[PDB]
Amino acid sequence: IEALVPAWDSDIIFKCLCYFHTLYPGLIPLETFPPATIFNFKQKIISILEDKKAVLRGEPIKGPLPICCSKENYRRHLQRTTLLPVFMWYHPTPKTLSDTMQTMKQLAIKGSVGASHWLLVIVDIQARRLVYFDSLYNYVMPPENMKKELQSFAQQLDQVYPAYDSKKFSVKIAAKEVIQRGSGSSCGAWCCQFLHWYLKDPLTDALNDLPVDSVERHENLASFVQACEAAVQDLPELSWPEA
Repeated sequence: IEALVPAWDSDIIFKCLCYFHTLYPGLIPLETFPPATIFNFKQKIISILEDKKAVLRGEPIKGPLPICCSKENYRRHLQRTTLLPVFMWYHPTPKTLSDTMQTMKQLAIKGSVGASHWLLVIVDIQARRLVYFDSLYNYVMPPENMKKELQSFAQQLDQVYPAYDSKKFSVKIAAKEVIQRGSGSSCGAWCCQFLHWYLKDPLTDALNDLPVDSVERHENLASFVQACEAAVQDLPELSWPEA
């Protein structure tokens, strides 16, 4: 027994992020392919923050550059952005970035999700918070382990992107239990739903207010998915919103 929730791949997630930007201009709609992975999400975030610093200094971008965005529009986004939505594509089997990309490619050809999984890392620059959302709670590793990893990373970000008041990046592991209970392919949608809740209200623990019943929980997510798919219908194709 499973509520019907569409699988959201890199293309639909990106469309949703573009839509979210128009609602919350501080959100930069980072491209979802090639995706962040557990092997390079930290370095990816650092590169983006370094490029924001460069833009704020009126210096050239170092990259990497967006595929669906002009150079100038990307600079406009970096100037403005307060929040990085980093989507990490994960699979238990591959042991390197190269093998992860190969597995993703194979699964895409098959039109299958398999054991693959989307994680969300929110880098809130304005509030200086790192938020890790795993709809499966501990799929990659126990949350206490990810917390330690991200505490180390937070210290690094304090050096890469310092605050004048020397405020330190904080870390939050958002899910306190398995969220995606009884569902096999809803992780992309869950990440976007969590992201939307966070954009509306970064304090309220929306996850705690979910129905205990697995089906009702995912039928609510399906309602959210339906609302999003309608909203992104007419968004320009493979093209960032104009900042």
